[PDB]
Amino acid sequence: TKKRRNNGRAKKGRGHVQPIRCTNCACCVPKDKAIKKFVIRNIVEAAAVRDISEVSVFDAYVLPKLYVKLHYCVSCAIHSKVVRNRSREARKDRTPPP
Amino acid sequence: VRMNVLADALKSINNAEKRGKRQVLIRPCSKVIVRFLTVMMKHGYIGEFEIIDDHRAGKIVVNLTGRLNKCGVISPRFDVQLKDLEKWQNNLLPSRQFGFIVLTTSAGIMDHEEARRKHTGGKILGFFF
Amino acid sequence: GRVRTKTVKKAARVIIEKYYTRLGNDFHTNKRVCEEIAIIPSKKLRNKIAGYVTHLMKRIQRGPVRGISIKLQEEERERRDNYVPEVSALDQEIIEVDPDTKEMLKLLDFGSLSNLQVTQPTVGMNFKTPRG
Amino acid sequence: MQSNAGEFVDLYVPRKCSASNRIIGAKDHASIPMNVAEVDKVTGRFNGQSKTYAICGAIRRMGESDDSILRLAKSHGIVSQNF
Amino acid sequence: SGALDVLQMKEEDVLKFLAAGTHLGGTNLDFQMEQYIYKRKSDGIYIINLKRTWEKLLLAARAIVAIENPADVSVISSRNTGQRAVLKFAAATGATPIAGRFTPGTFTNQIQAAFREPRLLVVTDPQADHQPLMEASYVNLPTIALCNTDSPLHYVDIAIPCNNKGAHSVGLMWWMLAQEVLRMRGTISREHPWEVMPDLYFYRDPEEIEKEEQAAA
Amino acid sequence: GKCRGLRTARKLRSHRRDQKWHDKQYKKAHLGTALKANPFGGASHAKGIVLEKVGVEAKQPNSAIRKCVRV
Amino acid sequence: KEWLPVTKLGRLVKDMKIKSLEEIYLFSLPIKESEIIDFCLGAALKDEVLKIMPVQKQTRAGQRTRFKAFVAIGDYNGHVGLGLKCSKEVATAIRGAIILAKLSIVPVRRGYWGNKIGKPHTVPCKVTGRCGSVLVRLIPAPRGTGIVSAPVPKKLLLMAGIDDCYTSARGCTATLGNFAKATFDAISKTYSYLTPDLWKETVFTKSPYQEFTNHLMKTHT
Amino acid sequence: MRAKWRKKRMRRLKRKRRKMRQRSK
RNA sequence: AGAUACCGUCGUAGUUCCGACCAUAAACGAUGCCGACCGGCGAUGCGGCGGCGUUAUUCCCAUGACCCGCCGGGCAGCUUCCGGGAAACCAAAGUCUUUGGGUUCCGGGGGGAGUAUGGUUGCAAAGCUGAAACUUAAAGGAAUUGACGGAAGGGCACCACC
Repeated sequence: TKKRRNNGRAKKGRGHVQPIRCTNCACCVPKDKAIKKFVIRNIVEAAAVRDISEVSVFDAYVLPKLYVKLHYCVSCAIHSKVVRNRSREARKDRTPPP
Repeated sequence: VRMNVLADALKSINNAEKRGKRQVLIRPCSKVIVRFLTVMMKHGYIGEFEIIDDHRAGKIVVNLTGRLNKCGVISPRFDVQLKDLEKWQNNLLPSRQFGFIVLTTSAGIMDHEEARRKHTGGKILGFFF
Repeated sequence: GRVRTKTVKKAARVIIEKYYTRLGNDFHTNKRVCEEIAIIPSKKLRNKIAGYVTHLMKRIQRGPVRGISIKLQEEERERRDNYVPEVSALDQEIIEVDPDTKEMLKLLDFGSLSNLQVTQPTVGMNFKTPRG
Repeated sequence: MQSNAGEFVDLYVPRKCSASNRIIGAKDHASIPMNVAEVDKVTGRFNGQSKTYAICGAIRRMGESDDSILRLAKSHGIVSQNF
Repeated sequence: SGALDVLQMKEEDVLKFLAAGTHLGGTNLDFQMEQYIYKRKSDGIYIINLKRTWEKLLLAARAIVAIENPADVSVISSRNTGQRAVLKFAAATGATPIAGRFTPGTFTNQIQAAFREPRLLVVTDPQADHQPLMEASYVNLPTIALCNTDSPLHYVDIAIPCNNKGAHSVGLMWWMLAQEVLRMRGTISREHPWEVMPDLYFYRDPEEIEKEEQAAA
Repeated sequence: GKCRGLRTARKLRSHRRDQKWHDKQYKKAHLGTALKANPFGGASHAKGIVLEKVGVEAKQPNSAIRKCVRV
Repeated sequence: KEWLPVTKLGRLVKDMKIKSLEEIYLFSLPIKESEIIDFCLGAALKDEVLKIMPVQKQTRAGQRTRFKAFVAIGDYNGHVGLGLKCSKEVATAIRGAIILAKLSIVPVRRGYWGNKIGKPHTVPCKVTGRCGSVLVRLIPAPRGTGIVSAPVPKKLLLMAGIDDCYTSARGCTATLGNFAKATFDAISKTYSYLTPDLWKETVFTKSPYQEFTNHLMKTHT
Repeated sequence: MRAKWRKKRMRRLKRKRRKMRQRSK
C-alpha cells in the first residue's frame, strides 16, 4: 500500500534528480530523497571555550564556527536517530521539531 | 475536443442540480440544446432560460428548479423504431409514470410521448426524469 | 501514597453539594456530621470522606470548584448578575474612524455624526508575517 | 399520490427544502423547519404568526443554509430589499 | 426589519457598534461571509457592513421570539468572552445557558444528566463552539451563530457578522440581541431607552478585577 | 464497452472476438488441443480393458488408499 | 411495563397526543425511544433473525467470540427496520437487534407499474441502495409477480409490503450484512425520490414540539 | 527465489538450449 | 562452522570522450490522451494588468527590488460529508444500476510461462510476437485485532540495578 503521497521524496515535475553520496554510508540517494541537516557548530563545545579565551593572543576574538551540510540516506538517518517512525497522522506534520 | 455540444450542456445542468444551484451557464448554444431545453420546460423540469447572443455559438443561462433528478444524453444517436421505443423506455426511464426520452424525429425534437402520438420514430437525443 | 479514590471523592462532592450549610473548615464536626447524614460501614472510610470534605471546604470558600454546584454559587450567579459599574466605554464622544469605515457610514443615513473622529489611513500596506 | 379513483393513497407526503426544492427524507436528521416571527408593521412587536422555512441537511453541511434563509427572508420582505 | 422605521437602525445603536468595534472583522475572509462586507482596509482588516449586521440580528431575534416556551432556546459559549454574556441573556430572555465546557452528547445521548433537547441554538463562535454545531446536525436543531469574516458558516442557519473575537464587541452583540428579543415579545418598550447596561454583558478580566479593586478602594 | 461511435461495429465485434480467446472456458473448447488430449475424445463414457489394480494414496489431509484401476 | 419516556418526542407518544408516526417521519424527528414503535405498530410487527454471524478479535490468550445478530422487522404495509447488534451472548444480540431495528424503521413509498388502479403494489421508481461493494437495485413489477429477488432482500421487501418487485443485485452479496443493508437503503430512498407527484409546494404544518409546547412544560420536570 | 534471479536462471537455460540446437543444425 | 558474502587492501572490463549498435527499468504519478463540468484557502513559477508607499541609477521620467491584488497557463500544498471507492485514499481515482462526450492500448483465478515452438530484429547479449499438455482451491488486495521484532519511545520493580 502507498505509505507517503510524495513517495518519501520531493520531485513533482522533474523525472530525474542527481544522486548524492550519504555522509555515514556512501549510498547514492537522490538529493530531494536525502535527509539534510545544515549544522552550524563551534570549533569547541563548552569544556574548552573557557580555556581558549583565557589563553588568547587577541582580546574580543569570537571563536569561529564550522559550517557542514550533512546528507543522509534513510537507513543512516533512522539508525543515527536524526529522523524517527511517526504515527500515520503525525507522519504528515512537515513542521520541523523545535 | 468538443464532439457533442448537447452532451457537454446536459451534464453541465445536471452537475448544478446535484449541487443545488438556482441557475446554470452552458457555454456553447446550439438549436439542438434550445429545442432539448424547451421540451424539458413544457413538462416543467426547468424554469425559463434566456440564450445570450454573442456573434458566435451563443451561451444559455437556464433558471434551475429542483425537479430534475438527472438530465442525460445518449451518444451515439441510435435510430429508434416505434416497435423498439418501448424497450428503450424500459431500461432508460425510472417508472412508466414520469421521465421522458426526447428523440429528434422528422416532425421536430420532442419527447417519446409526443413522438408516439404522431406515429413517427427517429434518432435518440437523450432523456430526463 | 495518600491519593483519595473515586469512592471517597464522590461521597465528598455529594455531601458538600447537599449538606453544605452544616459543613466548615473544622474536621472534627464534619467527621461527626457524616454519622447523621450517611450510612458508612467503616470508621477509616468515614475519616477519608470527612477529610477531603474539609479540603474541598477551604477550596469552595476561596472560589468555584470543577465538580461542585451549590446555592451560594446560585447566590453569586445573582450577585455578579448585578455588577452595575460607572458609565460604560461605549458612551464616548470620540470614537476613532478609518476613512473606509466612514465611506460605508456615508452611504448610510449616518453620514456625518458630531461625535466621531476621522483619521488619515495607515501608509505601508504591510500586515503579513514573513514565511518560515 | 392519486390512483384511478383519485384518492391520495400514500401514508405521508414529505416536506421539501425551501432553498433547493429537494424532498426531506424520513431520517434527514440535519433538517430544520424554522419559524421567522412576523413583526407588526407599525408597533414593532410579535403578531402571533410565523414565516416557516424547512431546509434539508445537504445544504447546512454545504455551508449555504444562512445565505438561503437570507434569500427566503428577502423574498418575503423580512430583510430589506436594500440590505 | 425591511421598509419599517420602527425596526430601523436607531441613531444610538450605530455609535455602540463603532465604540465596541463590531464592524472590525478578521485578517482573512471566509467565502460565505463575503456578502457581509463593504471594503477591505489598507492594513487588511475586513470592515463588516453594520446595516447587514443589524438586518441579521433582527432576523435572529425573530427566530428566538417565534419559539413560544423561552426555556428551550439553549444558549452556548465556550470561550472567555461569551460565558458572562450568555448567563445574562438566559435570565434576560428566559433561555437555558451553557457557559464553558459543552459536553459531547448533551443533545444526542439520552442517559446523560445534561440531556437538554432544545428547539434553537445561539453560538458565540463557530471555530470555538464547533462541538454543539455537530449535534445541531444530529437532532433537528436550527442554529444562530455570532460569526466573523475569517469564521466558517458550516451548519449555521442564521449568522450575524460581528467582531466576536474583541472583548466588548461580543457582549454588545449579545446585549443588542437580548434587547431585541425582549422588545419584540413586549417586555422592553421601543419608546424608553433600556435600563440594563451593555457593560453588564462584557467579559471581566481577573487582572482588571484586582486593579479595579485598588482604583475603587 | 469503450468505442461507442455509430459506425464502430467491426472494431467492437473484432475486439470481443480477439479478447474471447483470453477466456479459459472458450480457448479450451475452440482450440482442439483439449479434445486431442481428452482420452475419451469428446465422448461422455468409454469402454476399456482393466490391466492392473492401483492403490492410489489420497491427499495429505485425508490419509487412506483409494483403490483405482489402470484401464 | 410502564416505560417513563426519556426524550421530549417520546412523552407526546405516551399521552396519545402525536397519533401517527407519519407525523414523526414528516418532521424527520429521530426516534430514540424503542417503546414508540411497540406503541404505534406494536403487535402488527414481525421479527425474523436473518443471520447469527460469530465475530472474533484475537487477544493475548485465545479469541473473544462475540455474536452479530441481523434482525429485519416490519408490518407487511409500509414500515421495515434492519437492525444489527454485536453482543457476547447470542440471546442478547437478537434482543438488542430487535430494539435497534425498531429505532431504524422507515416508511417505504409504494407506487404502480404503469396502470394506476387499486392499492399500490410495487416500488414507485428505480431506487438504488449500496453499502460495501453490494449494489442492490429495485424495479417496479406488474401485480401478482411476487418479489423476483434473493431470499434475504425478498424477506425485507415482503416485510415492507411491496408485493411485486424486480431486483438486480451486484457485488459480494454472499456477505449478508452489506446485502441486507443495501436492499434496506433502496427502500429507504423511496420517499427521498422527487417524482412529479411530490411537486405540490409544501404547506408547512405545525411541528409536534411546537404543537405541544403547551404540554412539554408541566407533565414532567 | 527472487523474481529477478528466477529470470536470470531462464536466460542461462535459454542460452544453453540455443547452444544445443546449434549443434543439431 | 563454512563466508568463493557483508568489512578491509588491491585491481580487470567498465565508468570519460568521438562514431556506430542495443530499445530495456519500480522507463512509477505503478494513474493513456483530448474536451466539459463540479467546493474553499494560503502559497509558489511565469507572463500580463492595475493599485498607497519604501529603496537604487538620484536629477527626474521610464525602469528594476519590495508591497497589495486581479487575470491566464504551470509544479504543487492544505482543507471539507462535491461525490467516489473493498478500503487505503482520491477535486480526481468525482460527475456510474439515476449506467452512453470522443478515442487508443490492454485484463479475465493461481501456476506451468513470458516458457516451448515458428516468425522477426540484432555482431552478440537479447528485443518484439507467443502456445499447449499438465497442475491447482485458492493465489491476491485493503484494512482490523493479537503475537512477534536483533524498530523507536514511555514506564514499573531490592523475585532489577545503584
